[PDB]
Amino acid sequence: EAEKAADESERGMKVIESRAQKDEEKMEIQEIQLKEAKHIAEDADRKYEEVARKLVI
Amino acid sequence: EAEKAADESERGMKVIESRAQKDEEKMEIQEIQLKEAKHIAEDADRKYEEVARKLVI
Amino acid sequence: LGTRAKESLDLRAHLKQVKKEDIEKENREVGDWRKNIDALSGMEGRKKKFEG
Amino acid sequence: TTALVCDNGSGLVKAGFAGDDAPRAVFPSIVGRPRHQGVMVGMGQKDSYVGDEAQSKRGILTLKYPIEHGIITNWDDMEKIWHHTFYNELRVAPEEHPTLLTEAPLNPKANREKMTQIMFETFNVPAMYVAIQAVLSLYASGRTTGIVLDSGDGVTHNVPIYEGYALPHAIMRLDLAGRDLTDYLMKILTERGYSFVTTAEREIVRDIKEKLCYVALDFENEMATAASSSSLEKSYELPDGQVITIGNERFRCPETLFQPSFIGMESAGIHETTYNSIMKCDIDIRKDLYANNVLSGGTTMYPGIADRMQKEITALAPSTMKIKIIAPPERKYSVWIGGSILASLSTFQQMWISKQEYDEAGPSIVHRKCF
Amino acid sequence: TTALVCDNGSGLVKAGFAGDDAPRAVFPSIVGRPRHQGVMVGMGQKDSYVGDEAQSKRGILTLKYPIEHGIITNWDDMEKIWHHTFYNELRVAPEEHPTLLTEAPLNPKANREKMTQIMFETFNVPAMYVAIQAVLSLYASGRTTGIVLDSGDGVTHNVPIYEGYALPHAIMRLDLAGRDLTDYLMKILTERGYSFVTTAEREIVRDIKEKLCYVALDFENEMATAASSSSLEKSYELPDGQVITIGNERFRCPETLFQPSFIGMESAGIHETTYNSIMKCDIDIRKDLYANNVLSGGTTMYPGIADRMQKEITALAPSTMKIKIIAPPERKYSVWIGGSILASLSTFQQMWISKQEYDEAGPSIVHRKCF
Ligand SMILES: Nc1ncnc2c1ncn2[C@@H]1O[C@H](COP(=O)(O)OP(=O)(O)O)[C@@H](O)[C@H]1O
Ligand SMILES: Nc1ncnc2c1ncn2[C@@H]1O[C@H](COP(=O)(O)OP(=O)(O)O)[C@@H](O)[C@H]1O
Ligand SMILES: [Mg+2]
Ligand SMILES: [Mg+2]
Repeated sequence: EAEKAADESERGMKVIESRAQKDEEKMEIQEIQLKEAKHIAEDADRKYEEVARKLVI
Repeated sequence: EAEKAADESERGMKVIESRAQKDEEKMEIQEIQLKEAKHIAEDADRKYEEVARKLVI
Repeated sequence: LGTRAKESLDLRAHLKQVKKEDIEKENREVGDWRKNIDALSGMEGRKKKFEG
Repeated sequence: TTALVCDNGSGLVKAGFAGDDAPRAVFPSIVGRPRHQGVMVGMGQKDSYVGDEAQSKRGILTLKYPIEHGIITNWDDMEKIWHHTFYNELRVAPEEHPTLLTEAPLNPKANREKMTQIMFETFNVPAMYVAIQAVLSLYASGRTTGIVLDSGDGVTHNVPIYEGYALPHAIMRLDLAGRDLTDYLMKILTERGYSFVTTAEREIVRDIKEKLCYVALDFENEMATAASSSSLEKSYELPDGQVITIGNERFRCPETLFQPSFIGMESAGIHETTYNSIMKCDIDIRKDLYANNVLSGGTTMYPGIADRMQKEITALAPSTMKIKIIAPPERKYSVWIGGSILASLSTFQQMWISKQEYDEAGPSIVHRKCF
Repeated sequence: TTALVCDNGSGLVKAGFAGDDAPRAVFPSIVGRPRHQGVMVGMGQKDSYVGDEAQSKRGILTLKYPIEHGIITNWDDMEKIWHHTFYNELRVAPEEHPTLLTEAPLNPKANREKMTQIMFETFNVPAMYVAIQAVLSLYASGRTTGIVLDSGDGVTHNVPIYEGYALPHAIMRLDLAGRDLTDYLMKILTERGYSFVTTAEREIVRDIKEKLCYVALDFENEMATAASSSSLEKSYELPDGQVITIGNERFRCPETLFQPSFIGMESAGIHETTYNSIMKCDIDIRKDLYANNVLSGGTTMYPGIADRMQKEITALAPSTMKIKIIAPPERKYSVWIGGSILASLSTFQQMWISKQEYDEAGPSIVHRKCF
């Protein structure tokens, strides 16, 4: 019984290992995506200030 | 001996699950931030098109 | 964003504390008792009385 | 001093001192009087073997559980079980220890009042408190939200909780549980020739169910596969030899959980009463309940249930929500671990029903502020 | 020191130090007590979540706005909101900062007097001043004339001003505003099957209104188009899935502004109360008011309102006058920007109601010379 339980416990441990690795991958991908998002946001902000200036004039 | 082996496998499992859950939380945070970024993009575009119309008129 | 994240972090911190630190209250129950052997030493009786 | 976290349950009594990881003594809750005559004189034959002693002499006893469906139907036997639990399995006199019983939701009041009256008059404890069996299972997971499905052996109940605020109008209690699955397995085994009738052989059928049965991911495909190949037939050795071979009875016994029409019950399975319990909640906490579905109780230990239930709920739920099913490996003792955690809290130390309070208001104190 | 430019509003409290461009902290003004029982012990559950915290736990709260129509109906909750605003969103003790509240025109006196009494006794500010919400919105536009239509969330009022001399006999205050539009949208959504009833789901309907609704340039043509094609049906995802599709409810919700007969109100729309407010003015300043019509307030942010209103007024007004509608992109915070500008002026520095003055004349000082 103990040896079978050891096999299953290692099974579960390895499954959680793999899932955590996949999650880290998705985390870094979303991280680079978020940086790109921030840059797009700043660009839009600058464009907005510019067009406001033009309209006032 | 077998009991000790099972215990150690359990320790590994618990620590690794803590790791995986933290990564998942990180992923959810990145998801919401990406959502906000796309929201920014859309509102920027809308306002810019509006000001384009006003400029031309 | 940091405020919302820290809210959930602090909320789960106390739950983790209660779940985990309280385990240290006792963990020796895994330890089994003696379960000693006889080694052919407890053969010191005849078929005289059996009810008691 | 330390508190006694008892947990009556129905099928296994789990007890132990507050602050540990696992219950100290776990033993079936059966009291069996002998039924034959008895010819040896002076053998020291008792009149009732309780607990784990009656699972070894079960060949000449008539075991009878004192708790049918959460409720207690035979108070003398339950008192005997409690006396055994306190004095022989823990060996601590109750005069010097608070107790924390557990009770299923939506149970009759008289049961709870009689329980507190017994604990205060017969065993004479200093203070006792009764807690709902699902909140503890939520404690043990370390969460504070989530909808917990506690499929015990007596009764399956499904209590949703958000941010610590329980929703009393969304509790869905269903009386299908492990015992009905044992009876249904004992009833479908007769299709191969094996007849178990005696109340002692119900224990053998229970062992078969525990060791062999599993929940199928897809029912029709398994029914088709088991009817063509023979890769499923697992054999099992009775307590006297004559091995038996279980075919498609393996996944048909626990399938009753998701189709209670098998045992003639009208209601919907445990896969749809959870979704109904969620939909009764408010529209803004449904995402959190979807993401934090918790399993507990013994009967949720079938191999492959955490996937079947997730598949079913994902079929029912809207496609955008994420469905996650928390199935900790320590499922069986989840309620007791949560009970230990709750009894070990400092904030909880003033919620006990002190004896002087009971003396002033009678047994009806339990329904009052001290819940 | 610096002045605190608070702006109570009704629906969003906007605050920040004087001299900046945007309010520092903007958060809904709702105070919601929990309504369920609560079973987790030691979770740290408070008795009232205010501000933006109660927009995240709104699933188990009963949110209730403390300001109905400009006037304040629940003084304890308003005091709680102010305390939160000062201490947690700005973290500046009020003992060292002047305050500049804002108040709608034609409001009950007792409301204003109680406001000043609270600010001087409970929070103990050095000096506070109350200003009409439309003059500030005229400050922010950098004008000195013009008729400003400040359609907030509580009440829509229309104050004409010329050369700095306000015309007190031409203020037309109408009680239709964003909240009534939210209720009407929630009432017409039921024509497709979606029922929102709980006070928490009013927030969801408000989000639908903000993100989807728009004001039609011509009402009958839009009603005819939406009834034949399907180019208008925009979908939206609820907080739990189950997307909904809004058809001609999109431009029917904000149309109530120009036809208050939809919600049973007798009065004329915001397109005709402006013309009436102009016609009450003298005959020689009507051209300037026609040319400098100013929009402000949150509810005037609907896409396409600055054209519908101009078309309507051009229909009503004489053909020779030029009708121009000033709609700055920073409409929502226009009142607060104007408040910051006014508080930053040197000429205004001696108009504050100093505390010693209040001690000598009581709360009725606000109606006196220090207006
Ligand atoms: N490993 C297992 N596999 C399948 N079923 C089990 C297993 N262990 C226990 N059970 C079922 O669960 C029941 C015990 O449930 P339990 O959680 O002890 O009930 P209670 O809530 O009364 O304590 C047993 O009767 C048995 O039928
Ligand atoms: N972008 C938007 N589009 C349409 N309506 C909006 C928008 N933003 C806010 N509103 C409406 O305006 C209200 C906020 O008005 P606000 O100017 O904050 O009122 P107050 O004068 O009390 O501050 C909200 O209740 C909402 O109904
Ligand atoms: Mg149980
Ligand atoms: Mg306003």
